[PDB]
Amino acid sequence: GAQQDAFVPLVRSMADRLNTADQVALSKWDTGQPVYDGQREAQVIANAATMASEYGLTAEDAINIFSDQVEANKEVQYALLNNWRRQGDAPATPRQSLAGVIRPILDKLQASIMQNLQSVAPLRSIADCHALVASAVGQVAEQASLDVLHRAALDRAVARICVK
Amino acid sequence: QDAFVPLVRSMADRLNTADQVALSKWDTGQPVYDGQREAQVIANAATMASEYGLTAEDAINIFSDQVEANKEVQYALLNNWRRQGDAPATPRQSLAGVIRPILDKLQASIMQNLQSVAPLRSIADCHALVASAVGQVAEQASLDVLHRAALDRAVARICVK
Repeated sequence: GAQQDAFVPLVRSMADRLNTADQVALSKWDTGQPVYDGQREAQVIANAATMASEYGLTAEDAINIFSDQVEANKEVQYALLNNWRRQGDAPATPRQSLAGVIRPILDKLQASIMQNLQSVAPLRSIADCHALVASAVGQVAEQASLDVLHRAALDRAVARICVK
Repeated sequence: QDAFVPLVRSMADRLNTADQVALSKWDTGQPVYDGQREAQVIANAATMASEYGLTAEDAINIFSDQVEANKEVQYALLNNWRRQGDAPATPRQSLAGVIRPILDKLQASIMQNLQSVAPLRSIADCHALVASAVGQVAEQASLDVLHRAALDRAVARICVK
């Protein structure tokens, strides 16, 4: 059970990162900006690569992990936007500044995700890694009352925690 | 009379092969992500693009979105099954006999449907029409929340400014 808990702080940090998708979707609903931005996504992933060595990660590992993070985030954004498009309106949740609020959150979580990856480095090649990660996603989704969409995209985000 | 329904239906048909592929990977332990296999699926679409009047870049984007949507379903299914503790007892269709030929035929179906609605992909109401098409197809084909969300991912770049 100690092992079954060991991935929970890492999965929690990815879940916190995933949840910014709700506020980025709102902003893109207001402005009409597209979900995908190739240039910005490439800089996000390259930044991860640059910081990887500070946490004992290889550049390729960080790239895979954060490519997974940005794809899970887009999964949520595309689904929310089309959900709202089908109803004709988006929730009235107050919008948080993308540059002033969401960007610092994503910056802190880049470090916390990498710090957590480093902390759990021993168990990433363990035989039951897939089962443990899947259980951690279950626990975090229960704790955080994530809905089906967000749990599905959390499963996308944790895709390459486990490595052969 | 939502002109994007046929196209979204062919994308849903391709998407729903994820259930069988996920079962195969449960059995074999192969990862969801195969870099060289995915690159070849995308290259195959680039090869066929001009036959349907599509640019290579447009075909690449559309089928990049198809493969990402398929992986989204596979990852969630596999982790659902792990959390449950087993995969469905469904018979597995063979990759060489059934899955790969289906996917090959659906590439052509998707591209033919894209070509037929080319003039509409840039009209102002395209996003709304595609969204309504996704909802219609999901109800008619019994797609749950996971499969509808990934269908929203697949249709991502039908509309082009």
